[PDB]
Amino acid sequence: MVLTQQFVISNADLGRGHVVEALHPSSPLIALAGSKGRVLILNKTGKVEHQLPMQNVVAMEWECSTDTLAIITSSSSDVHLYTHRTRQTDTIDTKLKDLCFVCWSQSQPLFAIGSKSGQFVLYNRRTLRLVPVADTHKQRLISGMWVPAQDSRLLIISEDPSLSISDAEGKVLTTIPLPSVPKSVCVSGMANSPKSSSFAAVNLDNTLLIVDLRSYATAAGQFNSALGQITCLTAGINGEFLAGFASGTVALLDLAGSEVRLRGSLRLLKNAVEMVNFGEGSGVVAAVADNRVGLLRITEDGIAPTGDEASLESERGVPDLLAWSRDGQQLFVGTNQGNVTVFTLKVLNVSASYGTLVFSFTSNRTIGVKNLQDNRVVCTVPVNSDPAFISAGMAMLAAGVNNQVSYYEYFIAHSVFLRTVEYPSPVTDLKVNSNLAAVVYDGRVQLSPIRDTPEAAAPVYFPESGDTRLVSIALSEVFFLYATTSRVSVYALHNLQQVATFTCNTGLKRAFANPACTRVAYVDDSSELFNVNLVTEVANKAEGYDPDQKMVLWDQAEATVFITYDSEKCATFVNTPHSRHGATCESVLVK
Amino acid sequence: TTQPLPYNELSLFRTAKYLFGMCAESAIPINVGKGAILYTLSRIANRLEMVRTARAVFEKLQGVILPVSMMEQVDIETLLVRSKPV
Repeated sequence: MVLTQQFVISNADLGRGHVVEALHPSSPLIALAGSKGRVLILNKTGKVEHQLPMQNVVAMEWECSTDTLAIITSSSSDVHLYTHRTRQTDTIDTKLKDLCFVCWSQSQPLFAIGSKSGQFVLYNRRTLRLVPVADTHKQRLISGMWVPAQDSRLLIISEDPSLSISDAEGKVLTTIPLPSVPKSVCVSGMANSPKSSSFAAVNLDNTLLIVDLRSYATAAGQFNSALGQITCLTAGINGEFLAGFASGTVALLDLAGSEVRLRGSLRLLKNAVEMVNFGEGSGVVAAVADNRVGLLRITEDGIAPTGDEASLESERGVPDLLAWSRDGQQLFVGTNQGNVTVFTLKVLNVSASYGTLVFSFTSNRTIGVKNLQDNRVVCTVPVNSDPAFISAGMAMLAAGVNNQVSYYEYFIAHSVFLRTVEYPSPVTDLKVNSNLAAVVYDGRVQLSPIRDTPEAAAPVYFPESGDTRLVSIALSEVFFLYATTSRVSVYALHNLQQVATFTCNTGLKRAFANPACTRVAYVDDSSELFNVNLVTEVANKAEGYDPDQKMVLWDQAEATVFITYDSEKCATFVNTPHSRHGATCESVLVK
Repeated sequence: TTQPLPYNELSLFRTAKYLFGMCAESAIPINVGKGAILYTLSRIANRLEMVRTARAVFEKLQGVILPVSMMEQVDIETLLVRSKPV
């Protein structure tokens, strides 16, 4: 955890009052509104271009499907739409007074306009026909959200406890009254499920009743009365649910057949959760209670306190609205006193790979290992700091900053730290295998055993006797490959003896060895790509090689295909080992 | 070559030498392949540390066709066999 203050937003910007924020799902832009009655859109440079005066702000949102900004007023029945891109103004009359909320569907081009009387309608733009629905609710609506899936269902909550189910014609089949007003409800969907099966849980303050809408099976869940009422309800991970308690205890619930088993419970916080949010794209749970911030992560062993406490100044105000961005990089918190504090949650774009395993960052201190075979996370690596660059091998993951590198021995599911090693020069690039490691510095490569055995082999420095500068290296289980502008050399790790050496007359800028250290797709000075088979030592230029695209990735599933890309596009090269014309390396073409 | 079955090492080595000797004399009979016998001789010579013989039959094996799930392994084997005293 690193707390760095970039800038301070005083109350003179938005005024003393509620702070309304709107985060663009794709663009790095945010709209802000306050008691000043103006619209402030913040760019990457923080410079104010123009202020849009609009008073009595209620809510804000940005649309992703058509990138259209919607502005509504509470004192007028007409809605004015202003397009910033075309500088055009239009007026569309919804014929409803005292508007309270506006929401757009990110999956379908369908929108609904509501009223404080509890009426929701469906608008057909093509036919200009509106179907009025009346007498659905008798009190003021609280909130209304859309389900981001193929299920075209609209959920609106209010202070009158009722559940309405209607067909395509809008006919209400039945209405079941509830003993008390529900507090909140959330819907979670399964992205990997083709049919997107979802279940809804209804809370009855002191009771939890689960009704299966498909099998029509009714079961009564008995819970201890000493647990207390549920404070907040939010969606969990893989259909799980997280419920708070008056005692502040967070409990993990497991479903064993038809029973619920309490494996363990820990009282982490003493007060109720003021605000809770769930990040679907990040899977991170954060809770704020008074001047305390807690982070909850679902682990196999349970919940353990980190032992670190931070005190927040009371002069910044008590938070009342909290919204986490989908990407998890931008955090904006608005306070009722007009003070806005921005926290930078850095997630490094440093990644590595080995075989079917890809190593990326899930949090600041955890490296996530994803297996492409199953497309799911299989293991996690603890990280002491934020590394500048990471590299992967077989049962070895290295992560380094500047001139130091920390080594972990991951296994597939646990990780074991081995050692942190400093080097006299910054490590420009790094490769590693299970037993040894190659670190690039002094214009050369140091190959050393990572294990700190008292009888370890003496580390070696490559190239020897001096040829030219090294351009790139690669490492495998038994082979060490180093490429210069003159020669590409492979050494057997069991003896450090030269076996393969290919001389390139046209030079070399960037070499890209295959995972088995047998084929090198290297780019010479003449902007040409040569697919050299290090076994038979044959240099074959790649047909159709665009010199604009510079980077090469070798496929891990197929040993005859690799990909050449630049910042925008990519092309696939196929390596045929034998044909009438010999071994070839050809770009895939179009019909 | 094609089955995970128990085998003798020296007997298979001498069988491979005999097949290599008598396969180039005339037209090879149907369903007797040079790739399989060369791969067997190379692997057994590498295992039995016939390193000079192994690299000779490997440089010969470079000039035949192997199954689609064998080229990578034979590349690794022939690159590793280039070490060790001849």
